[PDB]
Amino acid sequence: KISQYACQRRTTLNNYNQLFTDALDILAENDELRENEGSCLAFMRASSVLKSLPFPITSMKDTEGIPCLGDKVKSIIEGIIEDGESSEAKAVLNDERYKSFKLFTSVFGVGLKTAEKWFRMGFRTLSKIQSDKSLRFTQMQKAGFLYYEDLVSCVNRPEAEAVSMLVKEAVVTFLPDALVTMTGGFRRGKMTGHDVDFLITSPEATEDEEQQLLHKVTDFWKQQGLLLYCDILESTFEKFKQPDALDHFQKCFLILKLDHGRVHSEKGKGWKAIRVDLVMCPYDRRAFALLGWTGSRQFERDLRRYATHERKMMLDNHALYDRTKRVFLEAESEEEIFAHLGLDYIEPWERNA
Ligand SMILES: Nc1ccn([C@H]2C[C@H](O)[C@@H](COP(=O)(O)OP(=O)(O)OP(=O)(O)O)O2)c(=O)n1
Ligand SMILES: [Zn+2]
Ligand SMILES: [Zn+2]
Ligand SMILES: [Zn+2]
Ligand SMILES: [Zn+2]
Repeated sequence: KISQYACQRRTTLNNYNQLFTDALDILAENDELRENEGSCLAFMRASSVLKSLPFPITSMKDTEGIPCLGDKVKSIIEGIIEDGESSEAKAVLNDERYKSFKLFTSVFGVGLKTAEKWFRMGFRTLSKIQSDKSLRFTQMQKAGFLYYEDLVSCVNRPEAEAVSMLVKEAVVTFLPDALVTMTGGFRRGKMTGHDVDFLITSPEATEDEEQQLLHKVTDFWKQQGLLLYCDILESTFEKFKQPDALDHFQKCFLILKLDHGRVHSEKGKGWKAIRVDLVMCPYDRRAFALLGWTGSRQFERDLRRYATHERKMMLDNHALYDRTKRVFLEAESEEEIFAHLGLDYIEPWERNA
């Protein structure tokens, strides 16, 4: 019996149902853009469960016993079985609002509000937005437009590893005992990503040393002429608060200049702009941060839902709290968090939910 929770399923990059999941992912994305959170969630859960299957769906009988497959989702599956296409997903791909929202939000610094504003002003292309003399852009959007082609090109593993070298080199200059771990999609085994994420922690650094590292590292890169964009969010983390966007570790959203000579791959300007996110956490919370920043987004949503609805526990990126025992549960590894929750350990490459 397949569980309704992604944290109780093994989801590897071996997807046998991409014909169904690509359609469900488009319908979920459109519902996100149309601010229909409920319908978005239903399509995301259905797409997630199909991604976990060890076989391709070839008839409606194959869907019997599979959870998170409502009547609307089953109608979409039935239509794809019929002629290999989703008429619903095809209509979304051709919708002018969907196309504009995908195109505008593909710019670093442009969210739902700005995309909607530009669409209602009558804009349909990035060329017409960029050349407009009345529009005002944020510093994030300026960088988003200036390095657009590099940021819309996917980051591959040789590039991610070249970025890892730069991060490690900079960090150990100021904190030589620091541990730097690549998180996100690349930690789950992905060949490509939109950015490169890292978790930084130090077993001996003080509260102030921990605070100053991201400032020292980014100033070093600014001096080297490698810092193309930088936004540092100070920590809002509270050591003794109970475990959605307001509480967080110190982090920074960057754009780094990656020289081609640093990339060791089999293969213009001689450099590429790369989106990099750095997260600094206290040493004792490193397992919770690692689990949260490894993802996938759906795996994280189901982990938190399972903890709350099944084990009356409260989980987030900073801690695990037991509401029955009225105590915070400690962990030195992800394995210990899974054991506290009563879950079999799911490897990072099996969290592609
Ligand atoms: N406020 C935030 C930001 C990020 N994350 C985590 C969970 C995600 O898996 C990942 C989200 O940022 P990304 O979209 O870069 O993660 P990926 O590396 O998985 O995305 P992609 O492969 O699409 O580049 O890190 C989080 O928990 N909370
Ligand atoms: Zn990423
Ligand atoms: Zn990121
Ligand atoms: Zn928290
Ligand atoms: Zn080489």
